[PDB]
Amino acid sequence: HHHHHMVDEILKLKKEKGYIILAHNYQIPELQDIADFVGDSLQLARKAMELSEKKILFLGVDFMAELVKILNPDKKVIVPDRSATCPMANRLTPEIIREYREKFPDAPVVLYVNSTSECKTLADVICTAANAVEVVKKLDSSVVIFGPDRNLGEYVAEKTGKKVITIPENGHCPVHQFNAESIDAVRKKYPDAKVIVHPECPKPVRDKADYVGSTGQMEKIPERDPSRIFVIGTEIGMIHKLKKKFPDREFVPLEMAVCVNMKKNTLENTLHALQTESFEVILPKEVIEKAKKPILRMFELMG
Ligand code: SF4
Ligand SMILES: [Cl-]
Ligand SMILES: [Cl-]
Repeated sequence: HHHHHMVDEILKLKKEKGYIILAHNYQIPELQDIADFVGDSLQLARKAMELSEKKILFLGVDFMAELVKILNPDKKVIVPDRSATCPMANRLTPEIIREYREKFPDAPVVLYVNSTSECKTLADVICTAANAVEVVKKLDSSVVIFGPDRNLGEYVAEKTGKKVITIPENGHCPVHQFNAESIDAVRKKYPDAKVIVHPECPKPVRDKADYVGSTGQMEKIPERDPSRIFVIGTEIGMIHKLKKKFPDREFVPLEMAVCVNMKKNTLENTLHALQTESFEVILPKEVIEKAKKPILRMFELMG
């Protein structure tokens, strides 16, 4: 097959040129399979910090590769599609952050890791879907500014009991807007299945689910839940990751959900990336120094 030629050439070039391939959980299965590591954005960035290699091929979207770069400034990070981006992250702007800082100067700015690097330079702390509840609990203030996802922010408020001011207006991920009627229909079909949905899902979806977790948390649930069948309310790429990790279980998509920007990465342009060793992720040194502060603040709170 043309794919078998591509995979062979990819593995050949990545060994010859000293590249470690890091793929996000939402990449196509063919790219997850040729990666050295598959995980969420913070997992991949922290994994890179342990590598002796100085070259990384990242398969995801731009804020994730930049996150790798921020925590690994001396490594060459390349991406195969430089336009792979996150529309939810791009809806939050420096102007909106400063507008709300001025309206509420006592409320720390908590920025979901899903954010532009420029916005990260303006945050008081960064958080992931997994650690957002704990990060906000540990902050002194009972009021926080949170962005750029309103559903994760409102979930944090439910769990912490703190006041969470979300920016921008209607900040959301289109991939996770499942219908709660899909949970009703799937519990009829699989009455003993466990339903796991992302915290980015709307509240009626989260409230009808057995678990609410990020992708990193979804793949630890079968370690403590013996259920044969799990229904997954996140992007379709996680089904492949889950089935590969727990082949003795069945994983059913709540609905078919595809992030188009995640699907911009293919075998073809991944091969092109290794052939040309482009496109390198470059940030201004000042952006790296500034964005590190809210990231280090998150490590300190979590540890
Ligand atoms: S799945 Fe949603 S949050 Fe993730 S990159 Fe795509 S649009 Fe952004
Ligand atoms: Cl982990
Ligand atoms: Cl480095």
